[PDB]
Amino acid sequence: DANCEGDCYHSGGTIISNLPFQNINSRAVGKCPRYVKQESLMLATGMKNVPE
Amino acid sequence: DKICLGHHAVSNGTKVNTLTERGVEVVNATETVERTNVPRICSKGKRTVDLGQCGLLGTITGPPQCDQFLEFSADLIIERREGSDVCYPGKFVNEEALRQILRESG
Amino acid sequence: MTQSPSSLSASVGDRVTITCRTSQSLSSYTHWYQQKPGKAPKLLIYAASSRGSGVPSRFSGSGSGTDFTLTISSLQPEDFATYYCQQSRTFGQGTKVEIKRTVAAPSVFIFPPSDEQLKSGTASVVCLLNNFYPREAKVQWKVDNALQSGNSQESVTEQDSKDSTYSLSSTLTLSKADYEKHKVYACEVTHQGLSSPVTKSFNRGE
Amino acid sequence: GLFGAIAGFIENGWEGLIDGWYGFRHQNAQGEGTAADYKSTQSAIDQITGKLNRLIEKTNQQFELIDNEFTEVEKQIGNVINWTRDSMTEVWSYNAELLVAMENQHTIDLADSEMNKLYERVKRQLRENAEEDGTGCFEIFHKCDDDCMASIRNNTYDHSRYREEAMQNR
Amino acid sequence: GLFGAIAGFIENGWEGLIDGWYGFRHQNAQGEGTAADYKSTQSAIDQITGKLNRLIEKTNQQFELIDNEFTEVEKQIGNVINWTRDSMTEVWSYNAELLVAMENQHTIDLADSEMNKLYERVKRQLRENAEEDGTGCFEIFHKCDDDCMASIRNNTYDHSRYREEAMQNR
Amino acid sequence: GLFGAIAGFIENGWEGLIDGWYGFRHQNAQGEGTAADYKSTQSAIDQITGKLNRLIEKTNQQFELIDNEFTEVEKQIGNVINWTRDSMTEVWSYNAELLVAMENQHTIDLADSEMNKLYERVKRQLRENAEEDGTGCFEIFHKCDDDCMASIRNNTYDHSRYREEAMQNR
Amino acid sequence: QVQLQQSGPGLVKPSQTLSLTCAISGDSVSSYNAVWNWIRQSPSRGLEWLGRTYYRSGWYNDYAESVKSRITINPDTSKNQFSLQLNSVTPEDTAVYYCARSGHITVFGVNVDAFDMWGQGTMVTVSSASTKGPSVFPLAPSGTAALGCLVKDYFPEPVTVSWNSGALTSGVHTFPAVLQSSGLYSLSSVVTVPSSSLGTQTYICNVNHKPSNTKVDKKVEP
Ligand SMILES: *[C@@H]1O[C@H](CO)[C@@H](O[C@@H]2O[C@H](CO)[C@@H](O[C@@H]3O[C@H](CO)[C@@H](O)[C@H](O[C@H]4O[C@H](CO)[C@@H](O)[C@H](O)[C@@H]4O)[C@@H]3O)[C@H](O)[C@H]2NC(C)=O)[C@H](O)[C@H]1NC(C)=O
Ligand SMILES: *[C@@H]1O[C@H](CO)[C@@H](O[C@@H]2O[C@H](CO)[C@@H](O)[C@H](O)[C@H]2NC(C)=O)[C@H](O)[C@H]1NC(C)=O
Ligand SMILES: *[C@@H]1O[C@H](CO)[C@@H](O[C@@H]2O[C@H](CO)[C@@H](O)[C@H](O)[C@H]2NC(C)=O)[C@H](O)[C@H]1NC(C)=O
Ligand SMILES: *[C@@H]1O[C@H](CO)[C@@H](O[C@@H]2O[C@H](CO)[C@@H](O)[C@H](O)[C@H]2NC(C)=O)[C@H](O)[C@H]1NC(C)=O
Ligand SMILES: *[C@@H]1O[C@H](CO)[C@@H](O)[C@H](O)[C@H]1NC(C)=O
Ligand SMILES: *[C@@H]1O[C@H](CO)[C@@H](O)[C@H](O)[C@H]1NC(C)=O
Ligand SMILES: *[C@@H]1O[C@H](CO)[C@@H](O)[C@H](O)[C@H]1NC(C)=O
Repeated sequence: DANCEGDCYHSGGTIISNLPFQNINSRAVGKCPRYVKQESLMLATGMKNVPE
Repeated sequence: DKICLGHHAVSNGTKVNTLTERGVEVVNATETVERTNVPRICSKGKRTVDLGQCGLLGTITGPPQCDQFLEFSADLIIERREGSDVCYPGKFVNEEALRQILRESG
Repeated sequence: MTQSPSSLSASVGDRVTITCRTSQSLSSYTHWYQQKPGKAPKLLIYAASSRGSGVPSRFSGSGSGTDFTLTISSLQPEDFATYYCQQSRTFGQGTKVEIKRTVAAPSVFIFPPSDEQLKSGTASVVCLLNNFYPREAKVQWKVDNALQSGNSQESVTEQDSKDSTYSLSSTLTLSKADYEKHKVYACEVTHQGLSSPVTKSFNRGE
Repeated sequence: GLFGAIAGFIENGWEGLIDGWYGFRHQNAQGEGTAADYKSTQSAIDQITGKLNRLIEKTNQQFELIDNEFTEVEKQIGNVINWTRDSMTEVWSYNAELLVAMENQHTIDLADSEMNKLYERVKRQLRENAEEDGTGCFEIFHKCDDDCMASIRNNTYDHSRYREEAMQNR
Repeated sequence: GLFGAIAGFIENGWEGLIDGWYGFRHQNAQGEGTAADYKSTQSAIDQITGKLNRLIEKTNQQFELIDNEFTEVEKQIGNVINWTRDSMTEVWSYNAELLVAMENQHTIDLADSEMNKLYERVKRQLRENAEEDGTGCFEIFHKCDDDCMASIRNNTYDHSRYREEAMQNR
Repeated sequence: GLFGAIAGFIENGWEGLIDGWYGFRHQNAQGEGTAADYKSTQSAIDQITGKLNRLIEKTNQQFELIDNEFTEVEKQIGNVINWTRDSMTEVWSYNAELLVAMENQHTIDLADSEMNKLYERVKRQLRENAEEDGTGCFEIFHKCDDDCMASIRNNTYDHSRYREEAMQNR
Repeated sequence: QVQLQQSGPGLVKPSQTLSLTCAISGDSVSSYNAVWNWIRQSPSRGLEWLGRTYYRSGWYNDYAESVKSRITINPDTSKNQFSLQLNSVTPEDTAVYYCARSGHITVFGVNVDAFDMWGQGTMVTVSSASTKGPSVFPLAPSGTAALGCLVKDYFPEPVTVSWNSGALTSGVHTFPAVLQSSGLYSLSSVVTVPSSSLGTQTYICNVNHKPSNTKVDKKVEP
C-alpha cells in the first residue's frame, strides 16, 4: 500500500504507532516498538478518581 | 462564610495499576501497548519490490519466474511464501546467509 | 488576551506570524480561531500547539510564558480571514489578514433604474467595479456633466477567496422627478490599475 | 495519595468541576459558587504532558530479520535465536510493567501533591482570619463577599484588612 | 522518612505497641494508656501486601536447554551462548538491585506518610483546643477523660463542646 | 519540588548562602544576618552521597571478544551476534535513561523535602509566639535579639519564656 | 458530523426578551463529553462568551458576569436542543449570537474550553422599529455581460440572495448592505455571464428576508 507510510513491518502487515510497546508480533522488523507479552499497560494521565 | 478546596472526579473512571495497588481508578489513562495492526505493507516513500513467485535467491540465477527481477533496485524487498528460487530442482549452500545479504543489498 | 498586529497585508507564499499577549500564561488554555466573512469562527489551534481537525499543516502554534504565536508558513489566498486567540473565556480582539496580490484594474458597468422602480417615485443608479486590486478606488457621479455629492452610497466586498480581488458598488439615488429632468448619467472610476480614469454612461430612456 | 488530600481528608471529587483539575467552592451571604484554579491545574497538566513526551518516542535502532518464517534455519542456531529473543521478550515485558507501575504511582502522588500545595497556599493567605474545617474547607470568621472570595482565589487577599473583625470573633 | 515524622519529629518508636503500626499514647488525670490505630495500620499493610502480590509471581516463559553440560557444544557457538547468557545475568542482576532499592525507598516513605497523615488528621480534629508539642504530642488545654481520649481516637471528638474552656485557657 | 517549598512558597534561593544548602535569614532591632543549617544540609548531602556510592561501581562481569574486527566471522553467526549486541545496547540505553530520570526526580523532591522539614521544625518551636508569613518567613511578635535568633537556629529556643508578651501582642 | 442549527427571531423590542434555540444533531445535549455554550459577536464588543449548560450526573449552568442577572440557558432533552433567554434587552445586546460545543476536546479530561463546533449564527437587532419588506428591482444587462438585482429598503438585516434557485454561483457577488439615511437597508447582487447566454438562459434572483417572511423571485432580462 503506497497510500500509508510505516517503518515497522511483520508478516501480517505494518505496525503504525508512536507507543513504546506492542503486542502484535515478536518478530516485527524495521523501526519498532518493543514487543511485550501483555495486551495492555494503561498509563495514568490524571489523578485518582473519587466520585460522589 | 467559608471557602472550600476540592478536585474533579468522574462517574466512569479508568483502571490502572500502581506499585502499591491493582485496578486503581483514575480520571484518565492512555494505553502504552499497541494492539492495532494495519494488514498491508505500508510502502509510501520507499522503492518497493514485491517478489511474489520469484524467490529472493532466484534473482541471482534467474528461473523463469524471476525474469523481471534480474536487476531490480529497491528500498524495501518483500518475500512471499509462494516464492521459489528454482526451476530445475536444487538449493543453495549457505542459503540464509545469502538471503540476509540480498535483503540488505538495495 | 491582546493581539498584535491589529491587521496586516502579505503576499501569497509569505510567512505570517501573529502574536497574542496574555494576562496569565497557560499553554493548555490558549486556542486560535479563523473567521471568514459571514461565517462562524472555526477552531484552528487548540492547547496552543495542536492543530484542529481538518486544519492544513501550514498553520502552527507556539507558546512561551505569556506570549503565544500563530504561524502560517506559506500564505494562501483562501487564508483571508480575521484571527482571534482565546484563553479560558476571553477572546483577543482579532487580527485581520488581508492578501497583497498583483494590481488588477476593475471592469466597470453602469445600470439604469428599472421602469418598475421609477413608478415608485425613486430612481437608483448603480456603478459596478468588478474584480480589482488593491481596494483603493475613487468613484464619481456626473449627471448632465455635473459632479454629484452626498446622494450616493458605496459597498465593497471582502477579498475573494479564489483570486483575492475586491468588487465595489456605488448607488446614486434620485427622486423620479430629478431623474427625469436629466439625460446623461455617468460613472467615473479612478484606480491605479488604469492608465487614466474610465467612464461608463447611458442616456435616459435609451 | 501520599500526602493524604485526594482520597484523603478531601472526601471526594466534584463531577461539576469540568474546567479544571483543582478548584474552590464557597459559601457566603450571596450564595454558593465553584471556580477552577488554572495555575495548579496547569502545573499538573504540564508534568503529565512531560511524562508522555518521554514515553511516546523513537527507538531509532532498526532490527533486521535473523531467522526465516518460510524456510526454517538450522535447528541449533534457530534455538539460540529463539532463546535470545524470548529472553529479550522477558526483559522488555518486565521493564514495561515496572515502568508503568512506577509512573502511575508517581502520577497519583503528584496530583495529590498539587492539591495539597493549593490547600496550604490558601491556609497561609488567611492566617488568623479562618480555621481549618478538616474536609478541605476554611471556615472564615469575617464576612466575605464574592469580591472577597475572588480575592482569595486570585491570591490578592489581604488578611490585615479583615484581621480585627475575624480575630475578635474568637 | 520523606515527610519527617518517622525517625523525624517523632523521636522514636514504641516497642510496647505490638498490635498496630501506628497508635496513640495519652496522659490525663486518670493516668496513661496506649492504643493502636487500625485504619492507618491497615492502609500501610494493604499497600505493602500489594507490592508483594506484584513481586512474588509467575514468569510463564519456559526456557529449554541450549547447551550441554556433559558433552560441550562447538566452541564458537558455545561462546556466543555464554556471552548472551552472561549479558542477561548482568541485566537481571542490575534490574533486581534497582527494583528492591526503589521499592524499599518507597516503602519507608510510605510508612512515614501514613504516620504523618494520622498526625494531621488529629491536629485538624482538635483545632483551637490543643497545641502541637513538637514530639508528635498534642497538649490539650481542657480536661480530657478516657472517654474524651477515646473520642479522639475514634474520630468522633467534637471540638465545639470543649472550645470555650480550652480557648479561654490561653 | 513535590512538597512545594523549593521553587514553591519560598520564592527563590540565596546566592549568598555559600556554606550550606538550607539556612536562616533574620530581621530584628540589631539588623540582618544569614546562617546555614548543617543538620539539614548534611542530611541532604549524605543522601546524595548514598546515590553516588550506588551508581559509581564495579560490574565485575568481564566479557571476551566474540567477533573479529580484522577478519569478519561467518555472516549468519555474525548477524546473530550483532542483533544480540544491538538488543543489549537498546536495553541498557533504556535502563540508563530511566535510572537517571527516576533518580533526578527523587533527588529534587528529596531536597524539597529537607527544606520543608526544617521549616516545619521551626514552626513547631515557636508555636503561638509567631505566625507564618507565606514566603517561608516567621513574623515574631515579641522582641527577638541575636541571642534569641541564635536560640531558634540552635533549637534551644524556649517559647514559654516569651509566650505572655507574644500572645498578648495579638 | 455534529451539526448545530440555530433558530429564533432576529428582532427584539427594547426591555423585552431575546429567545434563541440551538438544535443538536450528531451528539447529545446531555452527553458527558460536551458543554453547550452561547457566544455573541458585535463590531464593537468583539467576541463575548455568555454562558453554558452541561450534564455530569446532574445539570450545571455558568454565566458571564456581564449578563448573569438577565440570562437563562436551558436544555431540552426531548428535542435535543438548548436555549438562550435574555431578559430586559437594550441596544447594547444587538449582535450575532452563536451556539457552540466545547469540552469535546480536552487536555487529559479537563475541559479547556475549546469551541470545536459552532452554529451558523443568528443576527439579533434590538429595536422598536417595525419590520419592513424589501422591494426588488432588476439591474438589466445593456463578450461578458453583467446583470443583477437591487434589494432596496428593508429592515432589519439580513437578506439572502441566490440565483436560479442556487444553480448559479460562479461570478456571483452579493454586496454587504448599507444603512441608508432613512434607517432602512439596501444591497445589490450581481453576476457576470457570457453575453451569448442572454438569448437562451433565464436569470432569476431569489431574495429572502426571513424577518418579514419575504421570499421574492425576480426575472432579470436585457
Ligand atoms: C484523556 O485525555 C485524552 C486526550 O489526551 C482524551 O482523548 C481524546 O478522545 C477523543 C474521543 O473521545 C478523540 O477525538 C477524536 O478525534 C478524531 C480526530 O483527531 C476524530 O476523527 C474523532 O471523531 C469521531 O467521533 C465523531 C463524533 O464524536 C464522529 O463524527 C467521527 O466520525 C469519529 O467517529 C474524535 O473526535 C481525541 O483524539 C482524544 N485525544 C487524543 C490526544 O488522542 C480522553 O478522552 C481522556 N479520557 C477520558 C476517559 O476522558
Ligand atoms: C522459533 O520460534 C518460531 C515461532 O516463534 C517457531 O516457528 C513456529 O513453529 C510453529 C509450531 O512449532 C509453526 O506452526 C509456526 O509456523 C512457526 N512460526 C513462525 C513464525 O515461524 C520455530 O520452530 C522456532 N525455532 C526452532 C528451531 O524451534
Ligand atoms: C560456558 O560456560 C560454562 C560454565 O557456565 C563452561 O563450562 C564449565 O567449564 C569449567 C571450567 O572451564 C568446568 O569445570 C565446568 O564443568 C563447566 N561447567 C558447566 C556447567 O558446563 C563452558 O566452558 C563455557 N563455554 C565455552 C565455549 O567456553
Ligand atoms: C556487525 O557490526 C559491525 C560493526 O559494529 C560490522 O562491521 C563494520 O562494517 C562497516 C561497514 O559495514 C565497516 O566499515 C567497519 O570496519 C566494521 N566495523 C567493525 C568494528 O568491524 C559488521 O559488518 C557486522 N556484521 C555483519 C555480519 O554484518
Ligand atoms: C483579583 O480578583 C478581584 C475580584 O474580586 C479583582 O478585583 C482584582 O483586581 C484581581 N486582582 C488583580 C491583581 O487583578
Ligand atoms: C467512639 O468511642 C467512644 C468511647 O469514648 C464511644 O462512646 C462512642 O460511641 C464511639 N463512637 C461511635 C460512633 O461508636
Ligand atoms: C545555642 O546558641 C546560643 C546563642 O544564643 C548559646 O548561648 C547556647 O548555649 C546554644 N545552645 C547550646 C545547647 O549550647
